[PDB]
Amino acid sequence: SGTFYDVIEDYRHFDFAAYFAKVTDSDVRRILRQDRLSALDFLTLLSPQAEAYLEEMAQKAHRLTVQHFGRTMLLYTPLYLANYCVNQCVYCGFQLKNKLERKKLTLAEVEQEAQLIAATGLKHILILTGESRQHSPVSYIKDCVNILKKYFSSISIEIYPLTQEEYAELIGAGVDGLTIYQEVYNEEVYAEMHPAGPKRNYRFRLEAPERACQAGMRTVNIGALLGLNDWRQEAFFTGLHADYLQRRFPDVEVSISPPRMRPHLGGFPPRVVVSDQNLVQYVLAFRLFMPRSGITLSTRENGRLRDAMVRLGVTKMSAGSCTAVGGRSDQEAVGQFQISDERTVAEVAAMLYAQGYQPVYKDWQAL
Ligand SMILES: C[C@H]1O[C@@H](n2cnc3c(N)ncnc32)[C@H](O)[C@@H]1O
Ligand code: MET
Ligand code: SF4
Repeated sequence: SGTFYDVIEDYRHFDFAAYFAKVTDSDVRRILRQDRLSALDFLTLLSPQAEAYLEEMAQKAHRLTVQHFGRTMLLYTPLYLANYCVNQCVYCGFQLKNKLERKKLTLAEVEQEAQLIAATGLKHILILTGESRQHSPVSYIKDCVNILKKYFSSISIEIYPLTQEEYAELIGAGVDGLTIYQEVYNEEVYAEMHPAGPKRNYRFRLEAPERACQAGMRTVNIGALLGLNDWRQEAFFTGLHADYLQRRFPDVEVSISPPRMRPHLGGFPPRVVVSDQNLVQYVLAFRLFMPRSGITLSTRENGRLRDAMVRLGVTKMSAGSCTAVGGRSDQEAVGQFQISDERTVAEVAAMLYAQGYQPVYKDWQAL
């Protein structure tokens, strides 16, 4: 097909358990000495055996991150514009069958929240909507982007997947970043997590980052939703997808997120448990695989864990977040999921200073 779905097809018969069974401690030590890592060297760093070398991995991953990013940490925050959605994502608080107050911000409410967020010093903003081309079509997001570009120098979207021409229209309006999570790369698990709605189309969402990069998107952020499937395999396909995009679009800045499932309206329990050490090994392994790729850490993680991971390869953190439409002015507003780190921008910035890190607000200052 000429997309990343061809790579997924080539790994449909890959025996991950047989590969891990062949991994030894000498394989891990060799890879820690290498300059460049193949996709399977990355898979070897995700292995149970590699847990014996997490200290050595963190030592090297910290050095690689300082080399390409300096002692900086880019800050951003999400802005939910609307929560209308036709999809039935079992893990999400905005799924169609959930009962909540559906709301879409007027243009004046968007500008007011933009002023509230800009008053904290943030220059990077990420906007989100549900999948509802009737209540939040591309034209609506285009009008919001035009207001937001008065306050923020970098606007990223995390919305429903678009055609290449739709992305090109939003890039022309001032969008410079794309965040889209494949959620789960296993097609069988994906079908169970998405029983109804256009999001059930596995290929259309898998190929969204490419259509965006072809339209000229500057940066793309991807990731599997940790908790939905075998985490090592999902982490591997996130790195493989990141590597595929970076080799295909050498001028695009490719980043990943390792978001873990959180409590949410609906109450769906995650299929597998992902521990804090799993999350650390994932981040460390990916930093060694792609040393120049950004690694975003959201407020799904608690403050103490995010403070530990400042020195572990994370390059972008959210602060002062809110997952509800208008929840910054309404404490009873229902969010997409429950956040963990409730710290403001200022509290996160003051913590970073205390660790010897420079909080930055524009992405070109990370060096
Ligand atoms: C905006 C992103 O938030 C993630 N997301 C959706 N539902 C949840 C949840 N219950 N917990 C944590 N993250 C979630 C999805 O991966 C979605 O893409
Ligand atoms: C608000 S969830 C993220 C945006 C969109 N609904 C998606 O799942 O891709
Ligand atoms: S994850 Fe996105 S598409 Fe799925 S129910 Fe939530 S808002 Fe809708």
